[PDB]
Amino acid sequence: FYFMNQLTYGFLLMITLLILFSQFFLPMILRLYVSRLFISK
Amino acid sequence: SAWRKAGISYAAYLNVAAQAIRSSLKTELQTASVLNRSQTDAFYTQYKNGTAASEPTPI
Amino acid sequence: MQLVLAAKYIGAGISTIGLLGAGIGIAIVFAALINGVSRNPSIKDTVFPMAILGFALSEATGLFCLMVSFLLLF
Amino acid sequence: MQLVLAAKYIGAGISTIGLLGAGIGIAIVFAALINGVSRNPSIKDTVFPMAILGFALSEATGLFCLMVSFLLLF
Amino acid sequence: MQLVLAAKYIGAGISTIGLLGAGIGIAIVFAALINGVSRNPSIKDTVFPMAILGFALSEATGLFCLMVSFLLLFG
Amino acid sequence: MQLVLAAKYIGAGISTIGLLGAGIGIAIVFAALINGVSRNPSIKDTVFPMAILGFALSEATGLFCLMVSFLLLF
Amino acid sequence: MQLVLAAKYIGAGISTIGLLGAGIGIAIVFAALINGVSRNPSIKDTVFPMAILGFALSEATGLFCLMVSFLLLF
Amino acid sequence: MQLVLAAKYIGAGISTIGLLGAGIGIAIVFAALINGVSRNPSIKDTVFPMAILGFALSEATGLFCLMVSFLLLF
Amino acid sequence: MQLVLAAKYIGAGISTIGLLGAGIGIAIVFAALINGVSRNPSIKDTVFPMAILGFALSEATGLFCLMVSFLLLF
Amino acid sequence: NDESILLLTFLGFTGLVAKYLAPAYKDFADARMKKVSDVLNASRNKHVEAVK
Amino acid sequence: FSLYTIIVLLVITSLYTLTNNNNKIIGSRWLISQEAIYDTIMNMTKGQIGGKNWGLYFPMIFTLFMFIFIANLISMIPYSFALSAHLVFIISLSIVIWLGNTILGLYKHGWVFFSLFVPAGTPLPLVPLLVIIETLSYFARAISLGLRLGSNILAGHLLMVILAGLTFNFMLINLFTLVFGFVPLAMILAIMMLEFAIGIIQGYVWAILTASYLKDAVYLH
Amino acid sequence: LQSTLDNIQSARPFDELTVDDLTKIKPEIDAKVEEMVKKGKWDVPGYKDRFGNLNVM
Amino acid sequence: MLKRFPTPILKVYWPFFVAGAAVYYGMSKAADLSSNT
Amino acid sequence: SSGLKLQFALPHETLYSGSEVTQVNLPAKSGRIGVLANHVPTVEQLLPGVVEVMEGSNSKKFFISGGFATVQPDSQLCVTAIEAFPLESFSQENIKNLLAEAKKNVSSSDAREAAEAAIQVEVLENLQSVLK
Repeated sequence: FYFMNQLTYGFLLMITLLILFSQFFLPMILRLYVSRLFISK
Repeated sequence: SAWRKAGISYAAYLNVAAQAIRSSLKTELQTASVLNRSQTDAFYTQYKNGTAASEPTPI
Repeated sequence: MQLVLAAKYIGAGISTIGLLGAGIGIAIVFAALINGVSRNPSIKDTVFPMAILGFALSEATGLFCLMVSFLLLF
Repeated sequence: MQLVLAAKYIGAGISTIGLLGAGIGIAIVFAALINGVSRNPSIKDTVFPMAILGFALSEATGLFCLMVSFLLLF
Repeated sequence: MQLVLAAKYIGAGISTIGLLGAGIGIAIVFAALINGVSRNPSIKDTVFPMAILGFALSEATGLFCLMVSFLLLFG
Repeated sequence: MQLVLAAKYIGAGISTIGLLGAGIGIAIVFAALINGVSRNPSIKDTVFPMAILGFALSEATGLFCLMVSFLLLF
Repeated sequence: MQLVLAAKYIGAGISTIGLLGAGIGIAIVFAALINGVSRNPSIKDTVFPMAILGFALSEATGLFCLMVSFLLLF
Repeated sequence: MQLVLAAKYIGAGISTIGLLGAGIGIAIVFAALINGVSRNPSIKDTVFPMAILGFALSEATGLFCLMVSFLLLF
Repeated sequence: MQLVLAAKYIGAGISTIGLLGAGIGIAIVFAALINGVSRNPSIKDTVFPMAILGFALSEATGLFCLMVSFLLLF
Repeated sequence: NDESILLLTFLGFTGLVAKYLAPAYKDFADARMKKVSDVLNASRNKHVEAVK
Repeated sequence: FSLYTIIVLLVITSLYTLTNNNNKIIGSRWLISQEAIYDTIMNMTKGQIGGKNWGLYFPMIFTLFMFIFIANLISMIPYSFALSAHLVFIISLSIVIWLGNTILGLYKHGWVFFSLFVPAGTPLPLVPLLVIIETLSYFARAISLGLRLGSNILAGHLLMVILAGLTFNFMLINLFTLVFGFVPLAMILAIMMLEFAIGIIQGYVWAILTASYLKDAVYLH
Repeated sequence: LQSTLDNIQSARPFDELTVDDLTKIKPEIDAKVEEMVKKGKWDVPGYKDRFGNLNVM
Repeated sequence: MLKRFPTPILKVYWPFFVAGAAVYYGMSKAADLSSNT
Repeated sequence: SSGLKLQFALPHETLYSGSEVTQVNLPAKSGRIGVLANHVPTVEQLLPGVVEVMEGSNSKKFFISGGFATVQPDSQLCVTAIEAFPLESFSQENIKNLLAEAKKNVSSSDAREAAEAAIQVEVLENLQSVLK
């Protein structure tokens, strides 16, 4: 039932995904899209 | 049966069905309307941009 | 001591029960081929040659079940 | 000599089930046969050959249980 | 030997009933092939790659059940 | 402990019987895909997604069906 | 405890059989879903989400069968 | 003394197989439902409640099978 | 006295499995309900009571198999 | 060795990918690049014509 | 296992940070590999949870989507990174997602959330049965999410492992050095292409199921 | 207007244009990102109608 | 290049954080009770 | 509505238009369909054959040469038709058989004409069966 390095570390890492990606990556993909929109008008 | 694939079209299906019904009947049933149905003279012609009449082939 | 051969024998017998897949398989594919040819008389020459490939594929499951049964017989 | 023969009989008895394949074979094969001839009366000389081939190849794998069962019964 | 090998061979015999699904699956795969292609012939070029995907995956699951039987028949 | 592992092997086998449902399901979802595109060509680019999801779910049924086999086996 | 655990394992192995119906049916639900969405391209918005809820409730039966299989095992 | 519990487990495992019956029930109910709601979107609010009661009673049969499985085990 | 109740539980389970027929049947007739009422909603009250009186005893088929199971149990 | 067959198989799928998936994906990706380029030039054309 | 989970963090952090040469608008050769998946995600999310608050409740479904699909991707390397053959994290976070949508429904609706287990119109003599019919399925679909992904990924990992271990006499002593004796390698390669396919499709379908449960949570049906 | 046309057509290629150049040229795009992030609408109408959606799946 | 954007951190994921706390509590309580190892 | 309002129409002489009728058995595309009252709405082509119309009168055989099985939800079935069929005057064998044999003899034309000849042969066989 040893889950210290399998559950806690993975859980913290997935917080890192949920926070860092939604702060940086999908926002700058949408920034690419909206910049293309802006130059296209 | 195969009007859509092998036959001409569905309209040809009605055409052949009506022709069979009218022609394959009694002698007294061949009235004036049946005579008009049997007689076909639709000479369709394929025009073009320059009105090039291909041919007035019978229907 | 003879239980090994005995169990081999019931295993092969129930492994012949793998033949139902192939049986009802041949059944449905041939029947649907019949229906398709009935709907389009001019499509038989384009359906049968491809159908042979799937007939080989559906005999494949039959002979697979047959040979796993045979491994338990000989 | 006793449990081996018992297993032989058990295996034959359970393996002779595999003719459900032939049963459903004939089932849907002449189901499609009848459907095709009823919907396409002109299309008979085409449906019938594929129909009898379907019967033959379905019953082949259906009775490929029966003949091993005979090999297993005896 | 004895009951352990007897049970191994019994499992080898039983595991093949899963091939019922694989066989009937490839069967209805080609039944759908034949019916759809009979509905119209122009769709054959669009259905054939999905057709090959379909029957390849059906004997893929057939392969899955046969190698589980293969492992079950051996040590 | 011999019969315990013996019954483990039997449990694994009777568990992996249950992938035949997966085998039917994958084929039937792809079957729906193909006749849907066949009756009208323009729907394929929308129908293919849920067809491959039909595969995913139908196989997943078999995988978690014989997961208890693997746990039984291992 | 030997035959007790053996029969518990056999019970789990048979309990997992309770999902053949789930395996084929949670596929046929999406199969008919995509057939219907091919019948009308534009009904997807209202035929999809309730199809997914029916999916969850149709995977539920296999869900309880694996739950009782786990109870047999654990 | 112990094979009594063994038979309890076997009976529960064979009892929980009625779940796939409810799975087929509810699944084919949903498949028919969306097949019949794809045509005539307007016929939705009258096919909703009776669909609800139908898969409810199918799942009721399945859950009664689960309940007798639990009773045999517990 | 021991295998007595062991086989009693075995029989109760192999009787509880008999719910598949009711489970599939109530839903297949109900699928007929769905497609028929989609074909014409004007005669919904004509096809509804016959359906109720039919699948009520379709579940009663279950009820008889459950009575057999309970007599096999208690 | 079990670890011998695995590395050879992975080399096999890498070769298969480069043979089949890489070219088709390359064409699709380059088509999307080209589409983005032409819509950018269309935006420039609209801007310059409006200014004209 | 901890160092192996950091690897997938590094690979997908480099998806954009180590890709854009100058952050060009045209997009680099690996920026496209993520904007295409972003486009697919936004498309079927607005398809399934379409309406209000879909944008506010898109990002965590997205995060789960990349989590799972690169988690399936790393299961192709021969020393397969299938969660180090433990895969219980999928179950734990499936239970986490179930608690999340339960709290979503309990806060958005409250007492109305109990009406999520009963549809809009039911017969009076039959509602008390159908409520308990629809409840236990809902509480039960908290392991169904986990066993799906677990099933596919680790089933693949152990079947390649089993096939490789079973491949002992194929070319060393066996005289059949053809495909007849190389059936192990052939079905290994076939099942690996199958594994890649089922991994990507199962990531997409689990995105669908999680979006469906979120739709059931924030809305009422 | 003449200067605008001249520097529109004579230079400034677009394929190699970087997003940072657009951000430094005009900052209202950043404000737009703030406003549709806070309102939580990531699908404002007029996003990919004139561009490539390429919805593969 | 790297942009630190103000995005919802817990305004929409807070029930997920409660679920994570619950699973932490379950793992901690099952490390000796339900572990059986 | 009670019964059906059959609208049997022809390009030359219509037969019925909103007339009470009990059974309107008509040769559907697949087979023939029996219509009694408030039938399910449907649209489907009709192959040539007897359109059995039960009304207050005696047995009335109405062979059709083409039409649709168009039924309204309000039981106002409208069987379109092209050629009428007298109960006894139309039934003749000599001319029908002679025309069938002649068409079979001249059925060896090109494929475009061959399909028409085959369909004419099948409809002539249908007429022969209808003759009874």
